[PDB]
Amino acid sequence: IVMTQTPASVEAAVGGTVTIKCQASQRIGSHVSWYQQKPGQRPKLLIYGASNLESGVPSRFSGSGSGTQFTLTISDLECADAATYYCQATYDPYTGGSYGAGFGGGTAVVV
Amino acid sequence: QLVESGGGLVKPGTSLSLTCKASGFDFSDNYYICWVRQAPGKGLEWIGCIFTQNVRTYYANWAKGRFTISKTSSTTVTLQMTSLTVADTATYFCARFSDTGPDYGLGNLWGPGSLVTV
Amino acid sequence: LWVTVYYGVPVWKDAETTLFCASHNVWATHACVPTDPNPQEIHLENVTEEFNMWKNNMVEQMHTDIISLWDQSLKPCVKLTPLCVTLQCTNVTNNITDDMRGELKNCSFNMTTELRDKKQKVYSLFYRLDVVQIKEYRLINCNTSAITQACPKVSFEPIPIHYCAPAGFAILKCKDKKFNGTGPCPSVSTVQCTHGIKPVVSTQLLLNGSLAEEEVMIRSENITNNAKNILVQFNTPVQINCTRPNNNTRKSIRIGPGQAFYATGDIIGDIRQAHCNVSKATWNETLGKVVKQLRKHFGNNTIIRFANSSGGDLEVTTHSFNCGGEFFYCNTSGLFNSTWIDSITLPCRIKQIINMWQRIGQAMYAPPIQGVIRCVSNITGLILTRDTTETFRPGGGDMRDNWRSELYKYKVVKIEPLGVAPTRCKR
Amino acid sequence: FLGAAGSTMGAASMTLTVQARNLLSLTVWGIKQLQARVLAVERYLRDQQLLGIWGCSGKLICCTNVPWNSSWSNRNLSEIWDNMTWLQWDKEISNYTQIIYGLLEESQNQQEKNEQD
Amino acid sequence: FLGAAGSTMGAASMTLTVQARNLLSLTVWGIKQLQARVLAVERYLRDQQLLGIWGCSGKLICCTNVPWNSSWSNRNLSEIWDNMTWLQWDKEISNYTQIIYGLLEESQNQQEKNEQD
Amino acid sequence: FLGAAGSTMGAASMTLTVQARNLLSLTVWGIKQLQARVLAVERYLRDQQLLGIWGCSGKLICCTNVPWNSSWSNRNLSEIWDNMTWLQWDKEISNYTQIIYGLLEESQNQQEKNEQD
Ligand SMILES: *[C@@H]1O[C@H](CO)[C@@H](O[C@@H]2O[C@H](CO)[C@@H](O[C@@H]3O[C@H](CO)[C@@H](O)[C@H](O)[C@@H]3O)[C@H](O)[C@H]2NC(C)=O)[C@H](O)[C@H]1NC(C)=O
Ligand SMILES: *[C@@H]1O[C@H](CO)[C@@H](O[C@@H]2O[C@H](CO)[C@@H](O)[C@H](O)[C@H]2NC(C)=O)[C@H](O)[C@H]1NC(C)=O
Ligand SMILES: *[C@@H]1O[C@H](CO)[C@@H](O[C@@H]2O[C@H](CO)[C@@H](O)[C@H](O)[C@H]2NC(C)=O)[C@H](O)[C@H]1NC(C)=O
Ligand SMILES: *[C@@H]1O[C@H](CO)[C@@H](O[C@@H]2O[C@H](CO)[C@@H](O)[C@H](O)[C@H]2NC(C)=O)[C@H](O)[C@H]1NC(C)=O
Ligand SMILES: *[C@@H]1O[C@H](CO)[C@@H](O[C@@H]2O[C@H](CO)[C@@H](O)[C@H](O)[C@H]2NC(C)=O)[C@H](O)[C@H]1NC(C)=O
Ligand SMILES: *[C@@H]1O[C@H](CO)[C@@H](O[C@@H]2O[C@H](CO)[C@@H](O)[C@H](O)[C@H]2NC(C)=O)[C@H](O)[C@H]1NC(C)=O
Ligand SMILES: *[C@@H]1O[C@H](CO)[C@@H](O[C@@H]2O[C@H](CO)[C@@H](O)[C@H](O)[C@H]2NC(C)=O)[C@H](O)[C@H]1NC(C)=O
Ligand SMILES: *[C@@H]1O[C@H](CO)[C@@H](O)[C@H](O)[C@H]1NC(C)=O
Ligand SMILES: *[C@@H]1O[C@H](CO)[C@@H](O)[C@H](O)[C@H]1NC(C)=O
Ligand SMILES: *[C@@H]1O[C@H](CO)[C@@H](O)[C@H](O)[C@H]1NC(C)=O
Ligand SMILES: *[C@@H]1O[C@H](CO)[C@@H](O)[C@H](O)[C@H]1NC(C)=O
Ligand SMILES: *[C@@H]1O[C@H](CO)[C@@H](O)[C@H](O)[C@H]1NC(C)=O
Ligand SMILES: *[C@@H]1O[C@H](CO)[C@@H](O)[C@H](O)[C@H]1NC(C)=O
Ligand SMILES: *[C@@H]1O[C@H](CO)[C@@H](O)[C@H](O)[C@H]1NC(C)=O
Ligand SMILES: *[C@@H]1O[C@H](CO)[C@@H](O)[C@H](O)[C@H]1NC(C)=O
Ligand SMILES: *[C@@H]1O[C@H](CO)[C@@H](O)[C@H](O)[C@H]1NC(C)=O
Repeated sequence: IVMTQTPASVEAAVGGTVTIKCQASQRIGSHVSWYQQKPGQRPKLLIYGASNLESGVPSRFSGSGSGTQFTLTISDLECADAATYYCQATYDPYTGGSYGAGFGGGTAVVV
Repeated sequence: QLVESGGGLVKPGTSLSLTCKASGFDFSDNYYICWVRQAPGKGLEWIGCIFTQNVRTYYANWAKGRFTISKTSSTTVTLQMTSLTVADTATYFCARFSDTGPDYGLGNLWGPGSLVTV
Repeated sequence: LWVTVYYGVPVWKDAETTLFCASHNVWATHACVPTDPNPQEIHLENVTEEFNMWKNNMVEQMHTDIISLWDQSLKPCVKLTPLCVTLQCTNVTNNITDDMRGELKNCSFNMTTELRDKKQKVYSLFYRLDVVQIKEYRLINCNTSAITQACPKVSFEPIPIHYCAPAGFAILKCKDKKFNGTGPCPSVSTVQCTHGIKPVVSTQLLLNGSLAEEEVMIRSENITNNAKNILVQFNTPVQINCTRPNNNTRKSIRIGPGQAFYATGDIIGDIRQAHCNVSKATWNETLGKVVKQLRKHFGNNTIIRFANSSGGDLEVTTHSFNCGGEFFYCNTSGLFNSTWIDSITLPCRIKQIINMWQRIGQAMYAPPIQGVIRCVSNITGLILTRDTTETFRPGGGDMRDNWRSELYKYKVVKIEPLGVAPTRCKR
Repeated sequence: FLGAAGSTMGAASMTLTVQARNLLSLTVWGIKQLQARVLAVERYLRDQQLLGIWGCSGKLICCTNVPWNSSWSNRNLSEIWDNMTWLQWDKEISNYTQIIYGLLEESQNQQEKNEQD
Repeated sequence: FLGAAGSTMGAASMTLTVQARNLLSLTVWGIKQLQARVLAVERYLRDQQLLGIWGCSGKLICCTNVPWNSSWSNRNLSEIWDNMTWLQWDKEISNYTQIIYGLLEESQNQQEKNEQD
Repeated sequence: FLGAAGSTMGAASMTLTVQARNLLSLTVWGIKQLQARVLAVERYLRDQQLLGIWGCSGKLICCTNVPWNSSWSNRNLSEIWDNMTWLQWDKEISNYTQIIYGLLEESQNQQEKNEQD
């Protein structure tokens, strides 16, 4: 019941950089995770909270954010690292629970 | 490790119970198991979550009265649709969200998912 | 720009006020404001507020009021001063098990009758924990405090009450899972009245409280400072079944005009020891969860050892359990006996002379209850203290540390509706 | 019934009818109720007395004759009414409350009365 | 000091200064007096708060911005002001009290203030 | 905080914001405080009710529709406002208080309301 995402589609050259951005309708601290979904596959977790990568995630992925403004930067884009990226609110400010509670996205990142 | 089943082609107007199991894990730990939907060509949508030590559930507002979630065996969970329509054709996934600091946001275990066609 | 005055602005500041009670029983009082059958809860979007359960004055009010009620309710009752007489007393041996040898004694004495010029010879069976050997015995506390019996019609059931702020004030609730004892939380709502809190009185194991919703919560001041208590809130109940198996009878003995003493009577059937049964597998899973959470503050490979108790008096070393109006002091050992790297039967004792909130200068006598008592309760949390390996054991202390576990979610604030801001207007 | 729920002063100024009403709305739990009722009345009347003396009685929004002194703030109205929570604002200028209130009283007694009679 | 003594609303509306004043006017019979004084004050203030929020403070007769909804009555003003006792009238429309009061509050907060500032 | 310190009515009429504020400002010394707080509130409200019914609410100085009856005094305004202490004045016309107050109520109920509706 919290997130929206706005870039829709982005194209970049191999070795370039793209960024995407999400917003929350309610303040959620740093409670935003990020996912990478390749076509035909279940999604992979990249980011736990606004500033923390999962082990095994390349260092070229990074991000930040707080309150209602959250971003993801993907540098050194690899050839054919195409994916749909998503944001998830991991905190429900209404019930107080701290679990995935609202999801959305769509980025069409193509390289 | 999470494996979905109970999918397939069903007729409009019926009900449906999807299930998944954790191969290698007991769910009696600090976990949330959440159901996520993805219609072809669409992004990921939240349906609802179950906390497994203390069974308590949370639902997406759009899912209320349409979906229920429950736990059965110590290693399995279920998602029950109360009715289905053609608009509900989608890939369904269960995923585990583990405990990090103040946030059960470690949504790193996703099953392959299963398809439901109506 | 000009000063513009606004009234009814949504502004609040920390405050301390007395609270109203909303809801014959000793605490229920039956003089509380009827509650709202459809109470409101108002969510505050984008509000982060700071709470501190260790400095929460709602705890102090609960403590002060419950003590005052204890006396207001039990004060107008029969005094037992005439029982502070030398007793002649021997062991009950007629039909007992081994576990009960020396537990009960058959005492007899010379006491005042309806007429002051006449005496009667009466007897009562006393629990060992209520007498002092001088075959001559004294009752406990005849050398320390006056003993008043509780009125037999007064219930000790922990009937819940709600606290309500006066108009002009509000109570903020922290609706935040995984919130510890202190600090800011991003999920706050406004209520006028608290949830109902049962005035349960116990030591070591907290009974019939609220449960945590996501994980076992460990709340303490400091943590690293081992002088503080750790309040552990379970996210699942553990069911505990307590009993007093002997079928008792009681006698009413006049002690003078208008008053009578409730003496114990004879026992029907054989005499057995009181005990509590804690489901074993449930208890083992519950502690495993407590341990996994404790390690977050002590190390992932740190050994967590649970010991039975420190030395001390019954109020410290045994579980304190009040059910049916009977007072139990349970062994609570074997529940805390592990390192972490059927049912558990807890033998339990019964005592009738009670010294509780007012530790000295006052005593109360719990009259006997006829028949057999069976009581089932929910263990909702633990009071632990801490000593390569960390050692934990059941603790205790004043009731304030038990009652604060139900009030950690609340703060009292005052509303300050009048204030100003610059605007492009003028008079 | 409270606001300041992400509500900036502009929006917050419109919810005043709610917060303005919840200001008034010998056993241990007997005497305490009597004392609590008296307290609720006392607070209500103190605020009403201030509105009365400043000429703001009967109003939720009251423009006055006291100019804003820039020493009281470091922001434009275009910044505070749109970006600040009423609650944040009240904290930021809290140390000037007594100045403004004294000025508001003079702005009535003299300007609207001694000079009008 | 009470009216409604055969006094229809027209005539009754003129006696309001009397009924409006008789609203304010540790032994067994000690503590009870203290409790009774507090009650009398409480009722007085609740009515004054409503007049304040509706913009009727200081008045006995207050015309407002809320139109009369015909769903609230089955009579013309020419019938009720001349033939009905104030008391009868109050009983006949008693089930709409809460509707009218909510409308009266909005009719001030928005119409006379948010839209005037 | 009191005036009448050689202050004639003219000067005294300008200090009203001070004297108007100091009107509101189970142990032996416990129950007495509760009783005293109730008394302070009661007096405050009685004066406010009179200002309300006379149409003087919210004002320190209130001109009304009641003409001065010469039977109430033996002095010109040029004599009393400049030579008499407020306190002296109040004593000199104290026996007419109830006359003036009744006239003030009629001067509102009828003249400003029944005749304006
Ligand atoms: C924790 O909560 C439970 C459930 O409310 C409490 O158990 C209840 O205890 C009361 C007092 O002993 C029982 O009332 C008695 O019932 C008998 C009839 O069986 C009647 O003759 C007595 O006069 C009295 O009314 C009540 O039945 C029992 N409830 C249940 C479901 O068994 C328990 O006491 C609480 N724990 C603590 C420590 O307070
Ligand atoms: C909590 O703060 C957020 C912004 O940080 C507010 O969200 C915006 O509200 C405006 C309306 O005032 C909308 O036009 C924007 O589109 C919203 N932003 C997003 C990302 O949706 C939110 O309204 C605040 N909460 C409350 C109750 O006012
Ligand atoms: C022990 O805990 C259980 C589980 O929370 C309590 O049973 C629930 O009580 C609520 C009402 O308060 C019902 O809405 C639930 O449906 C009940 N759940 C189950 C599984 O029965 C039980 O009342 C608690 N016992 C005590 C003494 O507090
Ligand atoms: C405590 O008492 C409860 C009953 O009040 C026991 O649970 C029952 O066990 C029987 C089998 O012996 C079942 O048929 C019932 O359905 C159970 N009832 C409930 C409500 O679960 C419980 O086992 C006892 N606990 C201990 C530790 O002895
Ligand atoms: C904690 O457990 C230890 C180990 O059982 C207790 O020490 C002795 O235990 C035996 C029974 O195994 C008793 O017969 C001895 O009398 C106990 N020693 C002493 C000095 O009492 C220890 O007492 C237990 N502590 C508490 C508070 O129960
Ligand atoms: C009680 O009701 C009667 C009518 O049923 C009222 O009597 C009439 O009053 C009007 C003035 O309003 C006079 O013009 C009529 O001549 C009266 N009728 C008769 C037969 O004399 C009476 O006034 C009511 N009582 C009160 C106090 O208003
Ligand atoms: C006390 O009374 C004396 C007069 O009897 C007042 O003194 C005069 O005050 C006026 C101003 O109102 C001055 O112009 C005169 O010059 C003063 N007379 C003298 C001899 O100095 C005095 O002001 C009164 N006290 C107060 C506080 O008003
Ligand atoms: C206690 O002593 C009396 C005699 O005074 C006797 O009748 C009674 O049976 C004894 N009770 C027990 C439990 O021994
Ligand atoms: C009573 O108990 C004491 C302590 O165990 C024991 O020494 C004594 O012999 C017992 N008396 C009888 C009659 O059994
Ligand atoms: C009662 O008093 C008499 C006095 O002769 C004494 O012998 C007897 O032991 C006393 N009995 C009891 C039970 O105290
Ligand atoms: C009462 O007697 C016991 C005997 O063990 C003693 O310890 C206690 O201090 C005495 N009470 C008082 C107030 O002296
Ligand atoms: C509670 O959480 C805060 C951070 O939100 C932390 O600083 C504090 O130390 C925690 N309390 C305890 C007892 O660890
Ligand atoms: C505890 O368990 C024993 C069997 O080990 C049983 O005989 C006893 O009645 C049980 N007690 C309670 C209170 O359930
Ligand atoms: C608890 O029971 C044990 C026997 O297992 C005993 O040694 C210990 O002294 C008892 N503790 C208390 C506090 O009664
Ligand atoms: C603790 O465990 C040991 C076995 O390791 C057992 O012999 C002992 O009786 C247990 N203690 C309690 C109080 O049950
Ligand atoms: C309790 O946990 C211990 C490990 O700490 C394990 O060895 C034991 O088998 C468990 N018992 C039960 C009933 O689960």
